[PDB]
Amino acid sequence: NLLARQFEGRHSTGVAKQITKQRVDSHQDLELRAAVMNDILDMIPEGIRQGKSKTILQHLSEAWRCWKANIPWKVPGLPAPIENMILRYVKSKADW
Amino acid sequence: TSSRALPAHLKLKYRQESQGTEEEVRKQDLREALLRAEAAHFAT
Amino acid sequence: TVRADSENPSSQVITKFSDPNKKIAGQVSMQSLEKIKGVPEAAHRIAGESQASLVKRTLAEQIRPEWHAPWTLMRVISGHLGWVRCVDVEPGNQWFCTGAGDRTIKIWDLASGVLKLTLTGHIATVRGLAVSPRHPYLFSCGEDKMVKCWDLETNKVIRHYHGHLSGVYALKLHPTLDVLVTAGRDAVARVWDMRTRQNVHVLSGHKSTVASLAVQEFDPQVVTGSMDSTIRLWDLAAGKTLTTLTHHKKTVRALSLHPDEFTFASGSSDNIKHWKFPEGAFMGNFEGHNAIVNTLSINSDNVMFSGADNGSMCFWDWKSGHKYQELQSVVQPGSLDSEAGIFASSFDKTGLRLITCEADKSVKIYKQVDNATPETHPNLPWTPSNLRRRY
Amino acid sequence: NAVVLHEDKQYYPSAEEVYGSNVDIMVQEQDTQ
Amino acid sequence: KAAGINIKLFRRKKNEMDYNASIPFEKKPAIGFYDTSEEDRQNFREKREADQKIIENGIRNNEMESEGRKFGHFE
Amino acid sequence: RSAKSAGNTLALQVTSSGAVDYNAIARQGHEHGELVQASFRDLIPLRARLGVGEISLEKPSDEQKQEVANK
Amino acid sequence: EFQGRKRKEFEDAIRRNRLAMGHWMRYGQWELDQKEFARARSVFERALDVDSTYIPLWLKYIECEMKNRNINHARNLFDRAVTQLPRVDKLWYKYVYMEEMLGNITGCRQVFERWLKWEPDENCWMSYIRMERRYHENERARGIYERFVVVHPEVTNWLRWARFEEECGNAANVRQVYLAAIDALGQEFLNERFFIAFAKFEIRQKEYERARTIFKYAIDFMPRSKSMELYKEYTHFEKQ
Amino acid sequence: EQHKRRFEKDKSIKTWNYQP
Amino acid sequence: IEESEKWDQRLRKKKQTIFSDYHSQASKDYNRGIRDLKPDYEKYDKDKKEEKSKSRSVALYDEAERLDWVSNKPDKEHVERLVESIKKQDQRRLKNTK
Repeated sequence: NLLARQFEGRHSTGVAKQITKQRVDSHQDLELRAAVMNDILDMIPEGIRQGKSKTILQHLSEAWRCWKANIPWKVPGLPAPIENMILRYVKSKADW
Repeated sequence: TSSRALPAHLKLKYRQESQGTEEEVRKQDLREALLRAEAAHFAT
Repeated sequence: TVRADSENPSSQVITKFSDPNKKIAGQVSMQSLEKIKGVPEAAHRIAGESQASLVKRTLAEQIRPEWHAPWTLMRVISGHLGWVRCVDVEPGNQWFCTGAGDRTIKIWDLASGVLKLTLTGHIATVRGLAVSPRHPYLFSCGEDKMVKCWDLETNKVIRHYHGHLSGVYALKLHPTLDVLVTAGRDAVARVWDMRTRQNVHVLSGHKSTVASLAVQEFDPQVVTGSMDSTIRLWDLAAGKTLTTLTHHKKTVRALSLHPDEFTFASGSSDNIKHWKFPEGAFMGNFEGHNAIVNTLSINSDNVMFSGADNGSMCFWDWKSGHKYQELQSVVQPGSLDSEAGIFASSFDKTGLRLITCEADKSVKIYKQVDNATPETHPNLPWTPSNLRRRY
Repeated sequence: NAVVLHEDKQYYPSAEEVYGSNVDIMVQEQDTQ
Repeated sequence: KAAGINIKLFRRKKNEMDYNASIPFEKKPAIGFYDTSEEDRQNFREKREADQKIIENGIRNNEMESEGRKFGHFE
Repeated sequence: RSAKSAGNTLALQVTSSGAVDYNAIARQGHEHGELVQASFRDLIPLRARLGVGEISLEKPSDEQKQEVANK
Repeated sequence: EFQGRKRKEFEDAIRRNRLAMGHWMRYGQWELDQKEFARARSVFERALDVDSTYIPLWLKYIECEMKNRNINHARNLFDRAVTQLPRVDKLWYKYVYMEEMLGNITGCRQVFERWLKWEPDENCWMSYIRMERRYHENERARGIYERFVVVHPEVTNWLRWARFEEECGNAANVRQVYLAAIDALGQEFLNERFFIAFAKFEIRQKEYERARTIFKYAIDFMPRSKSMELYKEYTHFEKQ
Repeated sequence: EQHKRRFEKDKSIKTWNYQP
Repeated sequence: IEESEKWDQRLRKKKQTIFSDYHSQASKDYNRGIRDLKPDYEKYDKDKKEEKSKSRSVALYDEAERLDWVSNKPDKEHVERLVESIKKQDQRRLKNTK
């Protein structure tokens, strides 16, 4: 292996990296964010200006922080499906 | 090349005669067996 | 100018004399409109061909539905501590295993629901299980990026399959070969030889996460549906795609093979469609389930079940494409209204019991009402010939 | 007219109340093998 | 260059794609039913010549704006 | 005169009396152009595709199974 | 070297965030300002490879081809666009519009035929009729109307056909089209506005026994539950 | 009242029930 | 009355011209652009009348198996007006946006 790395290079591209008890939280966050983006992209009907993922993710993070601090987190203009999905994912994270 | 890429478990295991091979499940009647087991559990 | 007068007969002889009953309600009365001037050499022939096409469509959407009996809840198993994401039934139909978000794989007794041992060893959520019908193995995959092979004779992990850049969302086993396929967030479906843990094929054709999978023995052997709303039919021998199906508008989260008819159904947020395999020919819609369809399970006696992300449950008649029962899943007592959901489902080997995995930390088992009697348990009413489908 | 103490409070209905009496309600917390 | 030059050439890094020797990835439009044929070769003169005039117009604008500092010095 | 093939072959009058065939653009590449779905006919269920009679929804026997398994 | 500077920054920007289409559009624009061809097409085809469903990029590419007088390139690009996205009408409308103001209406007609193979909404059929009427040529606008009423059987389409027949000029065709409309629509679709339109046409043609008799037929056809405006114009005529 | 003011053919998606 | 009918056309469209979706915006933009079109020059009628006198086979309007529609190469004036129209539309967009 040493001689191969000496005469070949890193070959670093295309290699996977296992989750090793220090990346667990930072990877769980990625998976949850991807899942919420998927649900957002699905429940929005056709031609409803899809450019709204980042703000909904910000709303989800704020809801999680409010739950951690025991604050109601009640938002005026949020549509019902988005609010329900955010509550669902926040409950998942809280149970974890 | 790597420690975990070395040969290991080179013999694949197949279901034996009494472990529920495709032949045994095909010969078996799963519907009636399921009904008897459901009734038996209900009995408790 | 009174060139002619008295539409008195014309106004009646025109409307009356034809087939009395409406055929497709838009029938142009082919014989009536020759006599106009215009361009009959081309336009008339095209119009006649189009009329034939529409009458064929409207007549072919009128299959009489069958009865099929309704379904009811019979058991509610509540042991998991997270969303239940996958389910599989062992070939002998004695037990089934479900993974969940609590990192655990729980093996239940199918007849009684009594919990057999609980398997641990996953770091993140488990997203796919498969009990090999030819080996005493149980493969599992999860969002922790590794695929495990559990030896069911010792209840211990023996094999690890490593190459995956992100979480893995589906896992299927080839019915004949000693090979398994997993698909995940890296927009790639990977083909692993079971024995040597080698990634022989990297089926990389999609643009986003491959949310669904399906494997069979006939070509197409691997069918992957992804976030792109595109379904790709793969040639496993060469590792190249044959047919791409772009009919869906949103991500296709459910793929399911018909056990006996060599057709498969795929579902998405908008519509459920089914195809004939060799060329992927579209064969019709299952309209009516306006929800995020997560699961599709086809029975042996042509019954399809579609579970939605909001707990909506619709049972379909496979032949006629008719939704004969609407059921709403009810959450177990501690849950929220937003916690009504379904992620995985599967008919048992017989096909008489339906297992449902909930976004509720509960597993629900459904059973047909045993009394039958089509007179006393009518399905949803069927109304024909409203209009041709827009398509 | 009785007061319900905080420890004796129940917020959610029993599973039999929410699912009916015809369903098998299983609570499998503990392993059997 | 004003009085006497050695023709100073610019210094590239040893790690560059150079973005000028060729197209960075060189993907050609897919050929369709209708023939391009002349539409490009009929004016290869122009493929180089529109470049020539655009460069030249850039140059002239540059000297007049360089001298525009003197022109608009006091306003 | 040396123009060669600088453009796609003009659409063909197909054997189905279809006056002209623009599906050549879709079939351009993919090494499986015969399987590309590019016409409005492909949106119609096979039940109601006009020029179709019996379509068999049956598994391809067992000789095909063995052939594909071996390959 | 300034061109090199801009190209390196654009290339690294699109490498860092490959899904940002705005960067590709800006790249095509800046590069198009001086070196008008070749690599412009290369950059745009690369952007299409990244995501071919982005309509603004398609329109941008087409428009930049119209700028530089490349008409054959642009028409090949429309062909690819419409054969990739047959169900978005922006591309179809731009195509027919270009073929209309290029003057080669012999080609826009086949473009429209291709479009009609997909059975679009009534707007496309009306646009095709309007295009044909823009060059008279009513003998095939009639056929297009026939296809229209076949595909979209509605009262409004038949009334549009009748209005076109009256405008072009004929008596037998208009009343005959009305008879075809009644025997195609049947009892369940014939509303009252259809009978009113037929009667008004016969009013303009000053044939009054015709109008009064079709008024009696409309009166005794539908139930008196819904006859209010049918009777309203009936009275207008009889006393009028 | 303050709280209630401060806070063929096919159809579209339906998702869950909303409780304030 | 004809003046009032012209006003009737004005008011009918004025209440019909007063963003919803891309599908409707497509047709609205298309026919708005058509409103700015000025067709019917001296080319079309001459083309219609000249080669029709010696139309031994096939029609000039026939497009079932025509071949010359592939090689329609326009004149300078048409492409010039195209570039000018697209430039004017771009100018309208840039003056409308800000």
